[PDB]
Amino acid sequence: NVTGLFKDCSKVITGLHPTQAPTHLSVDTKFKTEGLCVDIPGIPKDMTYRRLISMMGFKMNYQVNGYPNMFITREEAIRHVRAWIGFDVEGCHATREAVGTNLPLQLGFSTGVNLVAVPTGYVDTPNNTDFSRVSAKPPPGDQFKHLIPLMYKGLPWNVVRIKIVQMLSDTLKNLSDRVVFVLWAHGFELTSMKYFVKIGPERTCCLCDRRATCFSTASDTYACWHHSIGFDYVYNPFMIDVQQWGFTGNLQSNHDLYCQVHGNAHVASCDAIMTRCLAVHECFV
Amino acid sequence: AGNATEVPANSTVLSFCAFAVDAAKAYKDYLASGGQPITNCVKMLCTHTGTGQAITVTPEANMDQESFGGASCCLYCRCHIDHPNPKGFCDLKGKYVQIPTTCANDPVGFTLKNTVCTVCGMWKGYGCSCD
Ligand SMILES: O=C1N[C@H](c2ccccc2)CO1
Ligand SMILES: [Mg+2]
Ligand SMILES: [Zn+2]
Ligand SMILES: [Zn+2]
Ligand SMILES: [Zn+2]
Ligand SMILES: [Zn+2]
Repeated sequence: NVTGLFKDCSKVITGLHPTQAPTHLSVDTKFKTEGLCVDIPGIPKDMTYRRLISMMGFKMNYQVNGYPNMFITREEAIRHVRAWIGFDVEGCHATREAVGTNLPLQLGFSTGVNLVAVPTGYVDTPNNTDFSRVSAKPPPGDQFKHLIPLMYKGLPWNVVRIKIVQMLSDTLKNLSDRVVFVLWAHGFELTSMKYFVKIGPERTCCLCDRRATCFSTASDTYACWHHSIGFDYVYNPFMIDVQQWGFTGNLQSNHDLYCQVHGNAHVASCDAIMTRCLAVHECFV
Repeated sequence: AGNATEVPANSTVLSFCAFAVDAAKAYKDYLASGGQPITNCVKMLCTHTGTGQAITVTPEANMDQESFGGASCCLYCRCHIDHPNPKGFCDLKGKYVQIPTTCANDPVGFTLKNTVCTVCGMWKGYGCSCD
């Protein structure tokens, strides 16, 4: 039994040398014997490889003292309805040097914001993991021909995550001490969060007594929505998957049962708007 | 397409440390909360007649150690996150790590917590004869 989390997406037909393989599974078959691995002097390590590692498959069900849970109950999300931000990501597929994973392309929010990112992935090398631009193609189809121009209009992730923190701060400073991302089939959104979210124990703002909602790598500091100027990471966010509330069909068909003012414009932010709208109608009517 | 590298038993701990600001602290706190150690490491079949040094180019396990592939014993390699040393490169990936048999259940945790003696090359408290 295996998972898709950290799946190797390279086109290389061989596995890794026992010293460079992150796991027993990834060790090349030549070295495997009796459930273990052997060192073969004369079969050396590879010092040039670039292997794209998949970020699809995260499971945030940890239970660690002092670490708040990311996924919250419906009743807790209702209490923090002011912090609700709908979130959806339209991705692109890995291509050319790699195949088998999706990378974030357009990030949409119920605020009406759409951010286009450069297709970036986590590429393992003989020394470390390189967070870098990778070859990507928009999903095969005509419902995704709006993404073709976006493949060249993207911003580097260091810029994108700064814009997310700035947008959430401007939207939530006067409404809540938190953010609750409202999702529909959370898988790819949680994958995308790996690019702009950090977690840990609950902290306070460096400039005030309010709980920290942002983090800065540059200065190793924490900030609330009021003092997050220049911050790059969303810290300790909360979320909920509306799809798991017993809905039988797709997002649009369930949203349309209660609301006729949000026509589908087939864009990331439109799905995010529909998700938050559906959550409000379902929870408060 | 693609080849799976992980097993479902590691999904929770790997996802937890993959999102943490301080992954080393997150892993230690995960263990302290009753979490299972990272499994699916590269354990070697060796003679057990090796030098006993901590980090080697070939498996050097003695009768009291188990040899493992270095990248598989590194939390940062396992989570595919930044390494904490200023150059950003790994010291375990590309080498073999000898772990004491009593600590072989959690090789990732062992390397995170322990240090190699710069004089004799053995682990401190687990083979280092120096003072
Ligand atoms: O030759 C091979 N291919 C398998 C593999 C699994 C995961 C990642 C890379 C390669 C193991 O042996
Ligand atoms: Mg969508
Ligand atoms: Zn503050
Ligand atoms: Zn609506
Ligand atoms: Zn490493
Ligand atoms: Zn010593």
